[PDB]
Amino acid sequence: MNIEIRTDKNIHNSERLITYVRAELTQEFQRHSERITHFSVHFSDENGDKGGDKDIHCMIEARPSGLKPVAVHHKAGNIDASIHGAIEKLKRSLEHTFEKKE
Amino acid sequence: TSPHVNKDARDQYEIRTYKRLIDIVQPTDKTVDALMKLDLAAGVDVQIAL
Amino acid sequence: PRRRVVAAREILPDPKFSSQTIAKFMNHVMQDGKKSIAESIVYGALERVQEKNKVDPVEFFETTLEKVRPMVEVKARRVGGATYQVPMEVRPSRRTALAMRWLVDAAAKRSEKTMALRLAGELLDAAEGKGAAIKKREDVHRMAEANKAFS
Amino acid sequence: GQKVHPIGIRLGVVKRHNANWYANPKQYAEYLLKDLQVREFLTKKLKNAMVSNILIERPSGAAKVTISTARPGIVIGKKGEDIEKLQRELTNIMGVPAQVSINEIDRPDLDARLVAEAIASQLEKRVMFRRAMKRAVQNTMRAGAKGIKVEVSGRLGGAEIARTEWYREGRVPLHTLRADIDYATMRAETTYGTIGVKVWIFRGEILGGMKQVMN
Amino acid sequence: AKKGMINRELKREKTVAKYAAKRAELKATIANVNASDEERFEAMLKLQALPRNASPVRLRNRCGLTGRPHGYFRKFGLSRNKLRDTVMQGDVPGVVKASW
RNA sequence: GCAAGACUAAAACUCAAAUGAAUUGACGGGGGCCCGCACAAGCGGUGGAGCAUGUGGUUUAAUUCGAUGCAACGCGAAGAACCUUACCUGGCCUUGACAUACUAGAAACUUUUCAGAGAUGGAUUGGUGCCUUCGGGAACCUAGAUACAGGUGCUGCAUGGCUGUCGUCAGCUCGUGUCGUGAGAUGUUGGGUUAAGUCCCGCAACGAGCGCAACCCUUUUCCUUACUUGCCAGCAUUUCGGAUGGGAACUUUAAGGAUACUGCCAGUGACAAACUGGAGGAAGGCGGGGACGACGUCAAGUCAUCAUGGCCCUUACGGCCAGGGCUACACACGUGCUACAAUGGUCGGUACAAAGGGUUGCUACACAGCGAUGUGAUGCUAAUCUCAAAAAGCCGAUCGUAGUCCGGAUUGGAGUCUGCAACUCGACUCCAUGAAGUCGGAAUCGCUAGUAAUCGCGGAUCAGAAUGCCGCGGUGAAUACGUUCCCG
Ligand SMILES: [Mg+2]
Ligand SMILES: [Mg+2]
Ligand SMILES: [Mg+2]
Ligand SMILES: [Mg+2]
Ligand SMILES: [Mg+2]
Ligand SMILES: [Mg+2]
Ligand SMILES: [Mg+2]
Ligand SMILES: [Mg+2]
Ligand SMILES: [Mg+2]
Ligand SMILES: [Mg+2]
Ligand SMILES: [Mg+2]
Ligand SMILES: [Mg+2]
Ligand SMILES: [Mg+2]
Ligand SMILES: [Mg+2]
Ligand SMILES: [Mg+2]
Repeated sequence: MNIEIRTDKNIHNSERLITYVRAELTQEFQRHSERITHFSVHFSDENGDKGGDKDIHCMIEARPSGLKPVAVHHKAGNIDASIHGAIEKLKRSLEHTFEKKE
Repeated sequence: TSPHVNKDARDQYEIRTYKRLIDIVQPTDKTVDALMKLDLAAGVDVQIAL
Repeated sequence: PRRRVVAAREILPDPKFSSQTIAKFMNHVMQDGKKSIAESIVYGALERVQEKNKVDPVEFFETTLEKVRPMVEVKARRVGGATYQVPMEVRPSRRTALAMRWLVDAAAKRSEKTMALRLAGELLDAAEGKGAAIKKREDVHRMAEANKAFS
Repeated sequence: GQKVHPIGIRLGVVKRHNANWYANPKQYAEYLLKDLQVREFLTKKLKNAMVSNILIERPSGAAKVTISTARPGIVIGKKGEDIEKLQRELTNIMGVPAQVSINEIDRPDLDARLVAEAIASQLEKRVMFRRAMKRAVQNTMRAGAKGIKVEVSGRLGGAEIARTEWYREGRVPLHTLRADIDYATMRAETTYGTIGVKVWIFRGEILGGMKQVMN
Repeated sequence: AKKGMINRELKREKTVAKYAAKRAELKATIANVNASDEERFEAMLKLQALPRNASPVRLRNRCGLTGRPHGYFRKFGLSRNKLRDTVMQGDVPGVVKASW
């Protein structure tokens, strides 16, 4: 699946982050393989230039071959935490959808 | 209509110009003076040609 | 749709032969609204086929169309998570439409210089009984025959 | 979501423009810019006179400003000297000389702009917002409008979180293009920022269309 | 826009107004056939030696009310942001919403 | 008690809750009932190639700042060579390029050069104006001083104003009553029905408001007014061109009116709403399009249109200038344009539009040029002159399936024009060259009728610079049995 990850001005992005995100996301979602053709993750900081418990928003939206695109959001205090929460939520959502459609 | 970014959200306005033509023939000295004396209301630009 | 019953539009008869069937065939051939070129193609093909054997072009066309029309088709029914292709009869309008589409597509896939020539070749082939449209008719009969068991 | 300007939607239907003149394509921009300048000048000059409308007209090589005021005395002047200065300023602003006319307002509490200024004054003086809102609504309904609506948004009471509160009574059919709806907006500058005020007043349905308006 | 931007625009307009006559005369001399070749060359040199701001090509339209350099709409002289407000207040004569 | 195990029965420690009935929503691989190009039946696309455009990453002195799933990515920008410009290198000013307050001298202005990249600096000409109880004042400069100006610097999570989306989805709520200890409930629920909280019947409800529909614009038929510059049916004259003398018929132009209401007939339904089949009519059951965005949701977007609270810089985070950059290029995405040909390419002839633009402009016509264009010149402030050639189309000839007489990227010479100036970095013209491409993975998009597909024409921005955006007309389809499975 092709991976298209984007951030905002607050978050700060780099090709190193691109490689790491691609690797981790593929490693987690390797089982589905052909079922899914596209991932797009997006990162923001909400109240940019300030702080808080969450203060960062991760999103991941995935296109499954066949059924319609499905999206997931998460809020966390760090980029890694946001990514992990979003990955867990995507895994749960895809498992539920695939069990439903059988 | 949006300050920053919405290309599809717009307002379409129009302005129309209406023109009317009149001729007066065989005019008399009293007719011409009456036409000149007649007052003019705003919003209607009137051109008189001899 | 979920409601209403849309009425069918009227296709005027063709100039030369005054045939609504031939007008509909021209509409199938037509691309990008170039109906004049569509008529040129169809009439050239009809002249070419008439050259081979001296018969009424309209009668030849309708005979070949009857030769190529389908009998029976299946419509996929999704129950119990399976295809369940169920044979069924089809209305005359659908019969004619599929026949015309098959003829035109087979002509398009033939290998002559011009659309008129290859359309005439397809009409001759369908009249003989060996063509791509004949093969699609045979295949649809074969499949609806394999699945006759279900209602 | 968002809503069209109540006046903006009825220009050629039941309302008239606030400017009435003709210009050729070249002098149009100059006329419009100078009209905006004179409106800006008048708004600042007559701040305390409760002015409601300004009608700018260019009949022919001249100008005519009609000012709708609740207090004609202030604008006219005790001995009429103020109007002379006003026309002098208008002629300075506009190339051709301008003449002023005054329209006395005898039912101020039916005018949306006046109500909005009245509420904004109290809000800047730190009266309770929903006290001022109810006072204005009751006064307008006593005046006789078939309906009034008031909206106040911002940091009400100094709150960190801004919010909006509104009150409506009577009828305000915005979607009815044949209805007389007066709309006004005002700003209150308080120590904690800006508060916006919007007023809608409904004066029944106009009959006969623009012809009745005699456009 | 900034007051510096507006003042730069104004000084450019003033310079163009100052030098328009000489610029036009030099261009006419350049385009005059009966004039001598040396005279045409001298006219070209003077036109190239004129101050840069005298050239009208260096002027940018601005809203006037706000000085914004985009969406100018020559006829009204106002950028879209203020033009919409003025129109939908009812202060622009003849302009209405369009539906056709 | 053979065993499995049964009966009797603590404490240490740990939490601020755990619970029962019932009320509002949300949700259900629970249930019925509906709707939507959501499925089904079809037509044409994107994903492959060349180029345009925007973004992400790298790069650089700088590649200025915003927008980020549907709802960011031909988005702010309706148009970056200088300017715009906010960025970088360097040269410069400090009450400042702009406002008010204080003091003093000078009309304002004006002609020439000199130094320099320019900003700036140093010289040098001409005038001495407008009103005055003329002894002083308006304009517009110069010089000094102090509060101050200045900020596209931060915070859209402190705001006003404005905007997106669910979504034109059909819903969302109040007063007086009632019911319940209460949260709350009724009304807004039940039958039919509509596109619809649209309507008719019942009913502790009776009444209202915001939404739905109607009022608004445009198109189809006809009537009155108007006869221009626009029109030519009967007459005549014609260098046969409405050209002319003429006419006010027709087309048209643009204001005002009429018409269509299930109005009438035959059926169905509770004898209700309402729904089918008909006559007449240009048009028959919302005729087709456009504006119009309910209560509310996402600390959704915008401090860079603008305003504004609070923080920050003050010989610089302010101001002026010359060059460079925003156009970079191992790559990755989104939206497009052009093609891969014979339903076609080339050549000759030959018909039919609608909507807009034109005085700092559009330009008939002659010449010069292969051409982009140039010169002379003509009519236009326009139903008058002009942009202007409509193109697909039709008739005739050639091409005869070839990387081609298909395709037109890239490169080498020669030019025109706009502009102070086309090196970075413009549009177009001519000669030469002739690339990938022979129909495009998984996947996925638009569209139900004058629609899709295809063909050309205009405009805002604008000195010049559209394959983008907003409009206009020409030719003109395919298919809907049905809601079973797909989604909201
Ligand atoms: Mg936010
Ligand atoms: Mg500013
Ligand atoms: Mg320019
Ligand atoms: Mg399908
Ligand atoms: Mg787009
Ligand atoms: Mg630049
Ligand atoms: Mg927000
Ligand atoms: Mg942001
Ligand atoms: Mg409506
Ligand atoms: Mg910012
Ligand atoms: Mg520069
Ligand atoms: Mg750019
Ligand atoms: Mg070629
Ligand atoms: Mg090849
Ligand atoms: Mg241009």
